[PDB]
Amino acid sequence: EVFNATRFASVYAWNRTRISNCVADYSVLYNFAPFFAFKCYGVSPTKL
Amino acid sequence: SKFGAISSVLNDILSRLDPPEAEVQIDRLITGRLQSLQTYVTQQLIRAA
Ligand SMILES: *[C@@H]1O[C@H](CO)[C@@H](O)[C@H](O)[C@H]1NC(C)=O
Ligand SMILES: *[C@@H]1O[C@H](CO)[C@@H](O)[C@H](O)[C@H]1NC(C)=O
Repeated sequence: EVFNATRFASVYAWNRTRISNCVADYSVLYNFAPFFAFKCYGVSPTKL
Repeated sequence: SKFGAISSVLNDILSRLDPPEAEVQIDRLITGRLQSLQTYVTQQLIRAA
C-alpha cells in the first residue's frame, strides 16, 4: 500500500507511514519496482 | 570502544553486514584492540623492572 499508490506527495511535503507490528519480506519491494538506485547506508539489501 | 567503526560488538556487526562490508569495520576493531594490548604489555614490563 505504500509502493503501489497514486499521489506520492511532493518533496516539499514528504509523506510518512510508520510501519510496525508485522513481518517484513522485501521480496514484494523487489518485485513491485524496477529499481534504479538502491543505495543503502545503514542496512544491507542482502541481509534486510 | 567503537574505535571509529559501526559498533563495538563483533557478534552483531558480523551478522549485520556482509563479510566484505564488515571487513573494514573488523580491521578497525582489530587495530584498536591490538594497540590497547601492546600498551598494556609495555606498561607491565616497566612495572616488572
Ligand atoms: C497497483 O494498484 C492498481 C490499482 O489497484 C493495480 O491495478 C495494480 O495491479 C497494482 N500493482 C501491484 C504491483 O500490485
Ligand atoms: C500518506 O500516504 C497514505 C497512503 O497513500 C495516504 O493514505 C495518506 O493520506 C498520505 N498522507 C499525506 C498527508 O499525504
